[PDB]
Amino acid sequence: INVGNIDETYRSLFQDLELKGERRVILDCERDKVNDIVDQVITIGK
Amino acid sequence: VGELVYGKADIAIAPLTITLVREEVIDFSKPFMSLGISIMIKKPQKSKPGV
Amino acid sequence: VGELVYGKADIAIAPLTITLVREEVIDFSKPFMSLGISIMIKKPQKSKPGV
Amino acid sequence: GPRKIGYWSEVDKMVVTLTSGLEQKTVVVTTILESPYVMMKKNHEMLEGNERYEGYCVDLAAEIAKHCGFKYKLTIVGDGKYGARDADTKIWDGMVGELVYGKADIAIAPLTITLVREEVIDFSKPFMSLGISIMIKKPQKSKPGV
Amino acid sequence: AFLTVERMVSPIESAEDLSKQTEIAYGTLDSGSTKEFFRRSKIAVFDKMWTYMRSAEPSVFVRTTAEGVARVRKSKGKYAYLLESTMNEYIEQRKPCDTMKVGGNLDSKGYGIATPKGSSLGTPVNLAVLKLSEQGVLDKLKNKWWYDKGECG
Amino acid sequence: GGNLDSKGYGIATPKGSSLGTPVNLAVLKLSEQGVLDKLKNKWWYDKGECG
Amino acid sequence: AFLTVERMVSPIESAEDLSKQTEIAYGTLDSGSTKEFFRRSKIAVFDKMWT
Amino acid sequence: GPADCCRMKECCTDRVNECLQRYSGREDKFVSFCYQEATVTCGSFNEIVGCCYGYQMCMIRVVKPNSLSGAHEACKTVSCGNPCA
Amino acid sequence: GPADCCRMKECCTDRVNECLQRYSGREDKFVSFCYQEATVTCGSFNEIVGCCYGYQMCMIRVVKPNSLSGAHEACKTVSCGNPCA
Ligand SMILES: CC(C)S(=O)(=O)NC[C@H](C)c1ccc(-c2ccc([C@@H](C)CNS(=O)(=O)C(C)C)cc2)cc1
Ligand SMILES: N[C@@H](Cn1cc(F)c(=O)[nH]c1=O)C(=O)O
Ligand SMILES: N[C@@H](Cn1cc(F)c(=O)[nH]c1=O)C(=O)O
Ligand SMILES: N[C@@H](Cn1cc(F)c(=O)[nH]c1=O)C(=O)O
Repeated sequence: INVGNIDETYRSLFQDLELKGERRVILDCERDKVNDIVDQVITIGK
Repeated sequence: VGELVYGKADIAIAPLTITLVREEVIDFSKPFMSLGISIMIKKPQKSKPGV
Repeated sequence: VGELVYGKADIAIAPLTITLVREEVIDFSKPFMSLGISIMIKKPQKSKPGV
Repeated sequence: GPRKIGYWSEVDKMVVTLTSGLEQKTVVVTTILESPYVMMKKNHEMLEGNERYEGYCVDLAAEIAKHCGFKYKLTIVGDGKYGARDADTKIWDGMVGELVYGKADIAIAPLTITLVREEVIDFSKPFMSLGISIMIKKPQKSKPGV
Repeated sequence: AFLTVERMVSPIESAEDLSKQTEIAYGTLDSGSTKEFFRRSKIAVFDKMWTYMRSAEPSVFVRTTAEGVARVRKSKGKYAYLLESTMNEYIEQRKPCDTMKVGGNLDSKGYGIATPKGSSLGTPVNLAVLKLSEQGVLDKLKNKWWYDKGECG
Repeated sequence: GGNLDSKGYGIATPKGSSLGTPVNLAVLKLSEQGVLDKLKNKWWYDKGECG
Repeated sequence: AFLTVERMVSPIESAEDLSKQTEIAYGTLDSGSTKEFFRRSKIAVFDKMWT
Repeated sequence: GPADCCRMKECCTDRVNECLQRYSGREDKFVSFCYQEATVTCGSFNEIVGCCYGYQMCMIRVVKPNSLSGAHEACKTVSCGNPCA
Repeated sequence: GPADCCRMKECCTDRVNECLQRYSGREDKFVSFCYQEATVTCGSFNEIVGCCYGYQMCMIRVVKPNSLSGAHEACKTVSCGNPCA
């Protein structure tokens, strides 16, 4: 999933991940993008 | 049998007695049930009288 | 059935019971006699009388 | 690419010239000789292998193996006991022992479920019900009386 | 009518009653879950029974089931044998038909297929037994090897 | 008559639960301790009003 | 014949007997291991009963 | 209408595997459960047996935590056994 | 050993066709016969039903003299019905 071209969408992707039960994720991104994604993860509690 | 010969229906599933007269105009599967001409009367009064 | 399948005989006239297993390998005419598996036991004797 | 599989002579006609692992394990089933669970056949002397034995546990073994999909070898227990642990040596004896010390892969037999065993081995849900009962000689028919 | 009907009444010796009498001797297998039951049991009645069998002489215990039953037959009904239900029902259903199952059962338990802990076979064998249970295979097997060909009436 | 099938009740846990093994052992000890039988008696026959 | 009937008192022993008669109606719980047993059971008598 | 044992088999294995990917790392404990999910989704000839019995047994007897992929890939070609009894 | 319904199906269709190419122009009349050969060779779960029933019926309802190849090619993908009943 390309996260460089994009908030709600993140919630969507993590929702389908939760249903498919894929916990394991690899973040390959800029430091800034990593921080962003993590923030969005904490906000929706993933 | 008419509906079969003149093609009103593709098949006939029913108590159709197999008869030679029909076997010539139609095809009959092996018989799926046995029967015969029998007599029906009213049930006679129950039990019996006697010495 | 063997003599029929391998062509030793042109037709079979006998008490040959119609079975699906045969009906797939040969042709059977409409049944000329009815039957079924039945039980035979020795008839109980009315004998052993006396005082 | 192309390769020679043989030759043809003026006489000999067609002559063909020139031209292990990955298997399933045998499961060892330990059982005891008890009727009507595992019994020797009448002619077992002339027979070899699992065709020697017949009984409830034998048939149950066949079924279980057929369901689980493994080749089984029926083997009677060495000492001839079910299972116990010596209070001194703390060593298991019998079928349970052969399970614990790995002399056998599975045990199909009238093996009573006990907590003491349930701690050292796994027990399937019970395939038969029972309980300790009393046996006496069949009493005389006697008489109706006055 | 009453002569046409017949039948019979089932004799019951119970268990506690067996504990109270010194007339009929009784015992169990030399080594088994049954013996271990009597031994390890904290229940009054069974404790009494165990004390009796433990100090009874000559030893009322037997090496095998066959030996025990054979001892029951030659004892003129003066010796009782405590054995597992199944074995008892089986011996009861086979000639000479001189033995019998009396009273109820002392405890309620079951047999089972044993595997070493963590074995791959454990769960599949378990499910197999469950399926055989629901399919009546277990029952049919029991019948085949017990009652079906049974030799006493 | 008798019973149609032979089965039992049991303590149920969700798959992979930690409680599975200890609860199992617990039931076994209660069985061997005679607790189960006495409990059934307490709630079945002991107060039994039909005799 | 009356005191003979006194011992004729027990017509229904097993399940099969109950399966063969439509006189005495019978059933089970709406949802339970019992009904699901009857349904999922391919055993002859129980099959008849479930049907 | 038409039910094919083969198509039922493919659907069976597939649905089992697709199920086991929800439980990853716990798979070995969930094989039977997921099998019942496949049996109930793809339908079966015998409610007791399931869609493919042999596959269920092979998997339950092989699958380890995070071993799923290879386990399924080795068990899906196995013989289903007898679908009736 | 274990017998698979799927493998049995493939074997069924294959053996049927391999039999029917022995008889030419009469194929439509011998289809059932060849089916019993496949059933008896590849084995069946129910002797009555055969290895694949739906295939047999599809063929009997399709095969015409010298129509064999296309008939078989259209009938082998059909659903087997059910091996039990
Ligand atoms: C579900 C079936 C596979 S099944 O019920 O387990 N087995 C079928 C077989 C006929 C059978 C049926 C029932 C029983 C059985 C035996 C005893 C008990 C209670 C009294 C004690 N349970 S226990 O497990 O034996 C004990 C040692 C804790 C409960 C059930 C044993 C065997
Ligand atoms: N089934 C027969 C017709 N048919 C029907 C009846 F109900 C009957 O009693 N007699 C009769 O001849 C036929 O095939 O013509
Ligand atoms: N007629 C049967 C053979 N056949 C003959 C008998 F007299 C008999 O009792 N049973 C039987 O199967 C057949 O066609 O195979
Ligand atoms: N099966 C039991 C052993 N076992 C066998 C018998 F036949 C018996 O009467 N008593 C007994 O304890 C066990 O598994 O410990």
